[PDB]
Amino acid sequence: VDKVDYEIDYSTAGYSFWNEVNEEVKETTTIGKNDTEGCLEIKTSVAASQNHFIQYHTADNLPIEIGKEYKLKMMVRGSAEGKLNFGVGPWSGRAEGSFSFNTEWKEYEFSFKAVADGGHVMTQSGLFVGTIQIKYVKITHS
Ligand SMILES: O[C@@H]1[C@@H](O)[C@H](O[C@@H]2CO[C@@H](O[C@@H]3CO[C@@H](O)[C@H](O)[C@H]3O)[C@H](O)[C@H]2O)OC[C@H]1O
Repeated sequence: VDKVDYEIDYSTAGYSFWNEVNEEVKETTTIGKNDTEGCLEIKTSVAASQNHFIQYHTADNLPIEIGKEYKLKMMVRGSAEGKLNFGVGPWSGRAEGSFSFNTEWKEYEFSFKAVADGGHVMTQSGLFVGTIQIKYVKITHS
């Protein structure tokens, strides 16, 4: 069993986490809740010049300890095929990876050793044009 250390479930939760849309793409980007689908939604009509120019925490206050093994689980879809970059950890340093999403609601998992104590799920998608939807984020261990 993947025992759940942490969950944020956007099926019901609102969104209050840190996010930063670079001024380059401020007019054409939105980050917030879609209360009909029941998900976090990141919508873009213009690609940014850098992927980190649309960056947002999808989870925070994580109960992770340096050197322990976990999984990050995220349920994601998009309006077209694309890539979500992430890191799990504090601002000093993270365990990094990416998910390649499609138009179906699917769960993605990333196994990692924590590189630090605590932190957040930094998520970046500035190069993606369209709609990204995120249903939940979990941290688990075996
Ligand atoms: O991918 C990298 C980006 O994530 C990075 O963005 C900056 C990251 O630091 C942010 O500032 C933090 C704000 O919260 C405080 O508590 C922290 O101490 C600050 O460091 C800043 O707002 C982001 O622009 O830019 C570099 C990219 O490689």
